[PDB]
Amino acid sequence: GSAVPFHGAHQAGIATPVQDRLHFAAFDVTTEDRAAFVALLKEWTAAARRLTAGHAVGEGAYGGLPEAPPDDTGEALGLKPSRLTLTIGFGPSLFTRFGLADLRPEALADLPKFPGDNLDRARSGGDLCVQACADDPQVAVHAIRNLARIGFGKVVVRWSQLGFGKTSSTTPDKQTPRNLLGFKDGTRNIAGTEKDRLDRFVWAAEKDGTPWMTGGSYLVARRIRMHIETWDRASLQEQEDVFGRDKGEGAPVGKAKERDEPFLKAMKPDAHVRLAHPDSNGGATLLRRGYSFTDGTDGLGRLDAGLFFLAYQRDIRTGFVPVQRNLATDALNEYIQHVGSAVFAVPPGVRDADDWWGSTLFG
Amino acid sequence: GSAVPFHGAHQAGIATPVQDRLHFAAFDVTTEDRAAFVALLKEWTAAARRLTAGHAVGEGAYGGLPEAPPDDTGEALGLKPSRLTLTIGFGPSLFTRFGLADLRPEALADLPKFPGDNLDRARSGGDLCVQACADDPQVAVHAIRNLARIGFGKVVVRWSQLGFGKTSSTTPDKQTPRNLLGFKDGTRNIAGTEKDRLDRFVWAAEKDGTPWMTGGSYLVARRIRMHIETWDRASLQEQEDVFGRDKGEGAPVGKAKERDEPFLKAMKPDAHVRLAHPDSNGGATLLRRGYSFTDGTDGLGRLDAGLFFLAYQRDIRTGFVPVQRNLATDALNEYIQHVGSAVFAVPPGVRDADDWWGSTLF
Ligand code: HEM
Ligand code: HEM
Repeated sequence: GSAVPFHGAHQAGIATPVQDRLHFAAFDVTTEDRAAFVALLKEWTAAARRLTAGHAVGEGAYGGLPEAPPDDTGEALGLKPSRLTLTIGFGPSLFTRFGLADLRPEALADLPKFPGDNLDRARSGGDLCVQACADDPQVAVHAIRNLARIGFGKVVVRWSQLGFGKTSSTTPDKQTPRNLLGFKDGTRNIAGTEKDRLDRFVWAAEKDGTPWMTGGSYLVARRIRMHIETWDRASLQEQEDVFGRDKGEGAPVGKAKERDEPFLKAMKPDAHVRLAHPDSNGGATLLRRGYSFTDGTDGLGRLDAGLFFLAYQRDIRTGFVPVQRNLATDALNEYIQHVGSAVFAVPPGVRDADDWWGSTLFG
Repeated sequence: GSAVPFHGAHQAGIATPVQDRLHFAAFDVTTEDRAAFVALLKEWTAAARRLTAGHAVGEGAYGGLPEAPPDDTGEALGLKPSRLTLTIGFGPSLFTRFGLADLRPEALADLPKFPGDNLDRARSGGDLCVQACADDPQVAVHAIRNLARIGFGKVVVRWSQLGFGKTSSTTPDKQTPRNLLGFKDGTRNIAGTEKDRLDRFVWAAEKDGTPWMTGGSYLVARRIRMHIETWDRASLQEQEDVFGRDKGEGAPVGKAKERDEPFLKAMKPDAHVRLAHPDSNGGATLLRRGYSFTDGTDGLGRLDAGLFFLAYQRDIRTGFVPVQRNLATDALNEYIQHVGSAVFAVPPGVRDADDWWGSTLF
C-alpha cells in the first residue's frame, strides 16, 4: 500500500497499519490569542492534507516568484507518500490557555511519580504533539520541518525523537519485530483489525464525560533508555527469566510457539509478561505503538538506545497507570530507565475537506 | 535485501551503491600489546564475514549453555543482509603505538585549520573507524554493537554518528537523493562502474610511496551543522544562486536537465558548484559518500539538522585539501558550520577467507 486516507471518524496513525519509521515532535505554544491559534490549526490541517497525499505544501517547492521564499522546503520532492500519517494531540498545559480550563478531560490525568523515574524536564511535557509515521524517514522529517516552519511565531519545537521498527521492503508483514534487547515485541497487543476491542479499550465514548473527545483517544509517551552493555553481559537464562518467554521463538515458558497463550503460573513472579498481562491488572488492556531508537553514544562510550514507548487508551487512569504501577517489582527494571514522559488528548478525526484539527474543542 | 560480497582487492562500502542508512563509529585503542591488537583484528574480520552474510556471530544468538551470555546479541535474527558493508580505517594517532611510527603514510595528512571551523575535540579524531552502511538501521546498529562488544578491554567508542538518509550517489542511473536544503546532492561524483576514474582519483597505488596501502583509500569525515532557520527565510533566487543549479530539476543555471554539463561562467563567482568543480581545482576530484542527520532540537525552539560529509580520495593533499581551500569564499558558508573532523587510512581489501583487516600493515 502507498497512501493512508487522512479523513475519518478517527485520526489515522492509531489503528492503521504500523509504518517503518517515526518522527515524534512536542511543541510549546507562544501566542495568547485564541483566534491566532485557531488560524494555525486550519493552516496545519490544509498542509497535512497535501503532505499525506505526497504533495508539497502551499504553492510548492519551486516555480514561484524568484524573490519569495518557497512555500515547501523541497527535501521530499521525488519521494512517494510512503503511508504518511500525521496525528495531533493536546497536552494538559494547553488547557491553561485560551479559557479552556473547564474543558480538560478527566481522563487526561497527570501521571504519578513511579519508582526509578529519572525524567529529563527538557525531553518531557509539551502543549501539543505531532506523531509523523511513514516508511521513509525523510518523508516524516520533511512533514515535521514544514509544520514547524508554518507555525514559526506561534509555536516552537520543545523536543524531537526519531525512531525505527521493521524495514518492510525486506521483512514480511506478519513477522513480529524484535526490540534492541533481541526479544520479539508486540505478540499480545490490540490489532487494528479488532473493532470491538478498540471500542472497549482505545476510543473515547460520548458517555465517558467529555463530549468533544468522542472518537478520540489518550496517548502516553515514555522515552525508555536500555542499559545495553549490562544486558549483553547477562546469561541467556537470566534474559529469558526477565520476560517469561524464550529468546529464539518467543514462546511462553513451557509452550512451543510464539502465539501460544501464556500460563502465568509457570513464569517467575516478577517476570515482565506476568506483571503486564491484563489478568494481573483487573482486565486493563493497552494498544502499544512504540518504536526503537538509537541516538548515538554518550560521554562514557555507551550506546544511547532504547524504546520510545507509545500507548493509546480510552482513559489514562484505567490503561497505562494501573499496568505501570504493577511493574514496580519488574525484573526488567535492572536494565531500563524512564528518562522522558508526556501525556496528550488525541482529538477525533477530520471528517471531510471543510473540517480542521481541534474543531470539536474550539468550535 | 541481497548481500554485498565482503572479499576483494578493495574494501566494499566505497564504490558500492550507496545504502539508505549509516552508523559510523570512531574507536580509541586501550591496549599496548601488539599481539592482542592483531588477535582483535582477526576476530573482527571473522565476525564481519558472518554479519555481511546475514548470519549471527560466533556460536549464535540462542541455543547455547543457559548460564553463558549469548555470542550474538540477537536483534538482527530473521533479517536479510540488507546490503550491509563494514569498512575499517586507521587514524594518524594509531601510528604512535605498536612501533608503527615509520609506517604512517605521507598521504594521511593532518588537515590545516579552515576559516569558520568550530571543531568539537570530543567528536573529532579517533585511532580507528568502522563505517557500517545498510538499508535497515537495525542491521547497521547490530553490527557496530557486536564489534564493540568483541573489542571490550582493547578498544572503546570515542564518538559515533547515525545518518537517517543518504545525500550521495555512486549510481548515476538511479534517482539522485536530496539533502535537507532541498537540493539534489551527488549528480557529478564518481560512479562504481568508472574503473579508470577510481584508479586515478580514489585507490592508492604502489608507486605513491606506501606499499602496505596499495588498493586502499584515504577518508575525510566532516560533521556539518546547517543553519536551517537562516536558509528557510532565503528567497528561491538566493538559494539557486548559492549552488549554481536550479532547485526543481537540479540542472546547471541556464540548462534544462540535471545531467547536462555545467557552464561555469554563467554561475556567480562564489557559487558552490563553480568553486568545487575539478576544472576550478587543477583537476582535483573526490568520491563523496555522505548522509543527513538530525540529533533532536537545539534547545532554542528549532530542529537540529546537518550533513555528515564523507569523501574518499587517493591522497588527502591532492583531494579534499585543495577543494576545501577553494571553498573559503563559497556563498554556502553563510548557511553551514563545520563542527567535527577526522581523517583515516582505509587499508586494502580482505583477499580471501585466510586474510584479515590490516594484514598488510601488521
Ligand atoms: C524498554 C521497555 C520494554 C520492553 C523492552 C518491553 C518488552 C516486552 C516484551 C518482549 C513483551 C512480550 C511480547 C509481547 O507480547 O509484546 C512485552 C509485553 C508487554 N509489555 Fe512490555 N516492554 C517494555 C515496557 C513496557 C511498559 C512501559 C509497559 C506498560 C506500562 C509494557 C506493557 C506490556 C504489555 C501490556 C505486554 C503484553 C502482556 C500480555 O498481555 O501478554 N511494557 N513487553
Ligand atoms: C552541507 C554541506 C554541503 C552541501 C549542502 C552541498 C551541496 C552540494 C550540491 C547541491 C551540489 C550539486 C550537485 C552535485 O553535483 O552533487 C554539490 C556539488 C559538489 N560538492 Fe557540495 N555540498 C556541501 C559540502 C561540500 C564539501 C565540504 C565539499 C568538499 C570539500 C563539497 C564538494 C562538492 C563537489 C566536488 C561537488 C561537485 C562539483 C562538480 O564537479 O560539478 N561539498 N554540493
